[PDB]
Amino acid sequence: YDRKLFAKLRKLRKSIADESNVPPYVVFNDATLIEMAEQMPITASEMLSVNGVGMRKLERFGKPFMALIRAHVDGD
Amino acid sequence: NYDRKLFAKLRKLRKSIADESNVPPYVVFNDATLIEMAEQMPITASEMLSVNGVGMRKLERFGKPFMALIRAHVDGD
Amino acid sequence: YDRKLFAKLRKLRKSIADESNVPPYVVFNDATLIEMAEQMPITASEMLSVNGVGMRKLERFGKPFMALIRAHVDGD
Repeated sequence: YDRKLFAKLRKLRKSIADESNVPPYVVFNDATLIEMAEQMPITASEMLSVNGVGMRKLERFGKPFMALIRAHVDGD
Repeated sequence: NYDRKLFAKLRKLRKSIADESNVPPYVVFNDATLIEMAEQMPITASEMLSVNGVGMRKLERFGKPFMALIRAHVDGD
Repeated sequence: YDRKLFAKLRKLRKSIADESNVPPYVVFNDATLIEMAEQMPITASEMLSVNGVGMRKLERFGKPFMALIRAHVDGD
């Protein structure tokens, strides 16, 4: 598990939710973020196996989240 | 006694999943089940099935996210 | 998308946001930066084609981002 990545995921979700003017959970719930911080999905397929992530959420939110995880793992 | 911090997390997760699916919160898990989860902190399929109000159907449908939340809590993650 | 450009775009965004005392997303959101990294817009018209880039933001933040992208694509 990566705690630093989890904090980064929470911050991204907050940014998207604030800009979109929706409660953070409407973007993703905490369990989805935890799995992301565990599985560290970097591809579309990897993202779609994370619970809470359907094709709808993948199109709207997928790129920023994948990019964040990729950058964290690559050490940027 | 149950972990009140975990119960409140489970409550928020349930609200999120229930709102998503457009069902009453109890249709996911009722309050008594959540409290039992906050008491027993189930982390595997077997442990979840030991909890009142959790059968194989609910485990299939809702199990993963709740287990992920409990596992992260018990590890302080 | 170009990952090294995306990194550079994030750094410029952070610098503008820090100076302005705003969260980075308020300058441009993550998805907008990713599209810039994808399409590498150099002209004003190309920049305006990017989601989340209106004329107001262009006047305010446009020139530094255009200069950055151009210097990246050319090897400056």
